[PDB]
Amino acid sequence: MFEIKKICCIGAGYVGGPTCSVIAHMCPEIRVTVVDVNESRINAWNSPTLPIYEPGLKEVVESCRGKNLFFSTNIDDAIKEADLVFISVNTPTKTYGMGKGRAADLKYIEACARRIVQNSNGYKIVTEKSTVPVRAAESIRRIFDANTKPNLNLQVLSNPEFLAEGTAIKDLKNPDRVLIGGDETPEGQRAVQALCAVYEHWVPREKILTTNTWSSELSKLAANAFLAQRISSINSISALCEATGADVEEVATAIGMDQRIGNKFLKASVGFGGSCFQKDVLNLVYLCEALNLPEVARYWQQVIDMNDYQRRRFASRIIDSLFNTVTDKKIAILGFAFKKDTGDTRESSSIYISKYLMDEGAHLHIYDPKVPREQIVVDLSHDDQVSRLVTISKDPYEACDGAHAVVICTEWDMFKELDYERIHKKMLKPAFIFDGRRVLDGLHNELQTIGFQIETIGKKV
Amino acid sequence: FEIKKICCIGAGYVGGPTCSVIAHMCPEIRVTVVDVNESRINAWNSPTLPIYEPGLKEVVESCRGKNLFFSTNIDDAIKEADLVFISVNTPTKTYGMGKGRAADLKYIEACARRIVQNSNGYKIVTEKSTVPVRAAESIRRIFDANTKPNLNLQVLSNPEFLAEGTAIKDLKNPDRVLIGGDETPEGQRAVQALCAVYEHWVPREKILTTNTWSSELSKLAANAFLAQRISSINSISALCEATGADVEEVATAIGMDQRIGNKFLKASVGFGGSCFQKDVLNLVYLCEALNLPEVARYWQQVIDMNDYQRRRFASRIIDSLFNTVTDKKIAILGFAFKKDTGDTRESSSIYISKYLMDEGAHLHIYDPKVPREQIVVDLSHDQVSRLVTISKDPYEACDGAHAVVICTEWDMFKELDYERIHKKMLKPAFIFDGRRVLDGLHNELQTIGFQIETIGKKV
Amino acid sequence: IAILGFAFKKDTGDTRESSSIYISKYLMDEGAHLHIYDPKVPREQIVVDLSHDQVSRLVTISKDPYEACDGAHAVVICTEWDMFKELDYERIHKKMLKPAFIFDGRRVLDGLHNELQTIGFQIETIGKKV
Ligand SMILES: [Cl-]
Ligand SMILES: [Cl-]
Ligand SMILES: [Cl-]
Repeated sequence: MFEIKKICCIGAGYVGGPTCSVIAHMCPEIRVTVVDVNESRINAWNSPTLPIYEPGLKEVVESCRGKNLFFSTNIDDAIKEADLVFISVNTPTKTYGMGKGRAADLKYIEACARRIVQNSNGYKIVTEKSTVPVRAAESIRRIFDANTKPNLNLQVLSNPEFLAEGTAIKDLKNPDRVLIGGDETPEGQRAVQALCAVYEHWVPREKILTTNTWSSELSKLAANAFLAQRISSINSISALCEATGADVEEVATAIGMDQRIGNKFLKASVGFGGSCFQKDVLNLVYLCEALNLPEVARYWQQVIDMNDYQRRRFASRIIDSLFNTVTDKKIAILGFAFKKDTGDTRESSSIYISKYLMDEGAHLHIYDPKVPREQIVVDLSHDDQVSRLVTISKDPYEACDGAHAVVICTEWDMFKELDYERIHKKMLKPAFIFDGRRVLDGLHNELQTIGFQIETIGKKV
Repeated sequence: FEIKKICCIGAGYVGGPTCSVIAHMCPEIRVTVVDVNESRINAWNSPTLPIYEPGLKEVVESCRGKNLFFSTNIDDAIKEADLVFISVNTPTKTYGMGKGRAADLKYIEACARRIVQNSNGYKIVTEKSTVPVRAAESIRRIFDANTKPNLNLQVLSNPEFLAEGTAIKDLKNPDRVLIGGDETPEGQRAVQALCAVYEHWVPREKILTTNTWSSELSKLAANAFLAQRISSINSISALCEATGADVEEVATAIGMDQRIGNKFLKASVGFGGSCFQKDVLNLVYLCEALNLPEVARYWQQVIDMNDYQRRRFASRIIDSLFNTVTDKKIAILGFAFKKDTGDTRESSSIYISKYLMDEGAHLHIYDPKVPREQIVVDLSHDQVSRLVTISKDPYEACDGAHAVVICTEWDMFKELDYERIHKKMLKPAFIFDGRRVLDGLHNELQTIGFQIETIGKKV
Repeated sequence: IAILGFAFKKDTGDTRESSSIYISKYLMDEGAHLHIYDPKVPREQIVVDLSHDQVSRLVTISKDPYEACDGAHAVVICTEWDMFKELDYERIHKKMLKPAFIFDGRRVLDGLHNELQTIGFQIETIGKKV
């Protein structure tokens, strides 16, 4: 029945922006308007240089920007005209109050819901695109009901993202699945098929999944938690490997060849990072506590504790190997991003490893090929201590000059290609390499005969 | 170096089927399966085999007499062998340090001492059974301590991965073959020797070589990762019942993520079997012994969540029946730990029943495949006599019952005449679906008059 | 398993709160076949100190030390008897199962370690790294 002709997206983040640009690119007949209260982002989207970098995004936008793709600060008007309204604002973790540091703050979502109902009349479909806590759509439905008007029929849907930061465009153009949640009612089912129809322009019907609203909200959280659990599980095994003589990469491979388990996300590390994994797992844990499910809450909490353990354990090995004193010792930190090929440092294991070593009074020389200098200084403050202990190196070799140890915290490919023959000559002895990402796997016998003592995650010393 | 004669110690469901298959794909190799129990051997030489596996009878009959032999003459079979499979089961300790969690290596130790006594020259000794880590070190130590001139015993790890029920198919086309050996010149030779045997019918891409400790550890972790998947989706199921979400919907959405996959994501009253809990508990103990308490309590969560899932399910029944079940008739449908088997080992039905028995319920149990006497055994320590009745058919069990409890996903339960059952059930009549087998039938059952509750669905 | 010495200290028949009792009892909880020898302690006293059935299956009482080490996996010394130091350990080793262990709980074989090792024993004792 109802066809969606005009689409409004509230929020030009790395979620709402690319998703709608892709929609506009594969649905030339639909007018998609991306809006945001931040005047900074909108003008950037209208620039030859976009505010976020994704491969193939630059092409997608420019193909449509002006025809059926628009970026504006005019939020009110884009809502009035829209058949479908995407809510795509971030839900930051609460920094105070009931649920501090775990629970999601719904303030931006609540504001958007109140902003929508005020600026809209008639029939409109309201779909939450951002990662939200469960029963959030109940909150949106309740605001609409409390603020009803004659001839106002607002439908609330859930359609969460599943795009990996780095392969956004590919993930959107060829998704594993599209998830849509809606009320188990006639009105809701029509609204679902309206959105369902939009994605059918370029997504096969086999790969479009429809659930109720709560199943959809919960699926996004659980999916990220399952992923995080996989990493923490192989990481726990890594510690058991160091104690037995077993090897975690060998074990991971053997496990991953079981089709029922698969071989993705089984690479042990110093610990997972990113703006989603810990945040969503912690949000899940809080949710369970609030719903009197303490057994479930502490089940998933183990994913976080294990990741904290992995990091602390790694730092302690360094300190122990350096005779439990690191005071005034030069230490090279190679790699600061939470994963390779990005400048994002959010929840990076590099931050914590560094901070542990700073609490020992180490002289850290940090190098990262992509991460901006000012970001590192910010991520290590609350100040004075950063001034005393942290030096930021322009090149890897400048950082390993007179160092006691080389610590690799990000799996950058370039670190593998270093002249370790050169590095060793100007390191203090005994010289240590701690590989927290298994990037120097296969080079061990080389490095040892050069004179390095080399230790890594999931391999007995 | 080529392997010509193979001796396997232990004719269990591990060594038996594995060696019969090897003989079928390696006509040049003389495979001799031995066991100290004369009972087992004659069964293997009989038209009726001691264990049932699809296509096993065929594979065996192809080789039995030509290059496949079952004998009680262990000493001679060891003497002749280039490769010796140790394939005896390693039972959980029932007392002492590590009771109820740690593996007992007594049968493995006996085999190791028996080998070295009856062997000379070069031999490869391979552990086939699920063993605790560093077990091969124990075997190596017996060999080293009991050495002879010109004795070169090589120790390998080659664990099984066959699901009891489709063994032969799993063997003919395995996901991977795992071989662990010492990282030494002599050790690598023994590995490539065994590697060569499997190359007769297994592509080299699906043969993985690791050191001995990685191999032992991989078998435990693999089962644990699997068990964790079930416990994770089960934990989600409890969160679904509290939110209005539905666990079958969520499982589907998760499973479509290629990085996660959609296998082992079906919520249940709890997993069972002779491998999952045993291996996870063995893993946890290992971590404790090695001063890894963080890892130990991480994996323990898989067991606690499974225990929680069962207890949670039982409590819902009791609450729904007004927290009194004394002298109430309750039908228990399905006793096996999974559908299409008579195996009751660690079956969730056992615990659910036991919880309900501790409430003084009158349980009428039905299972289409599971033998009557097995149920009586699995429910003892007197209590069984007073409370447990075993029904020949489902309707005999639901005649005058307050509730119908489904604990095994048997396909036949989906097709029952619930109209008939309801008329002779006491009211209010309850159905507790612990396996999601009645998914899609809910609106039907409700209009009949049933209150129906299931795993991972708000009431 | 051979248990050498049952008294709480050497040169007495007193077994009251003897460490031999607990060591033996721990090993009994593992289902071991204990062969216990003590030159002075009366037979009936050992049986009493190891009761509350369990004793019958697992406890054998040797008249001489060598009856206890004949086919044993390990020798455990729980009392600092002077005589244990003077044993023919070359003989003991020949009829022990391998690997053969000596656990010295009283440091009585201090100075004999290199001898016992070259004979073929694995020897462990209180307060010395293995
Ligand atoms: Cl400081
Ligand atoms: Cl024999
Ligand atoms: Cl006992």
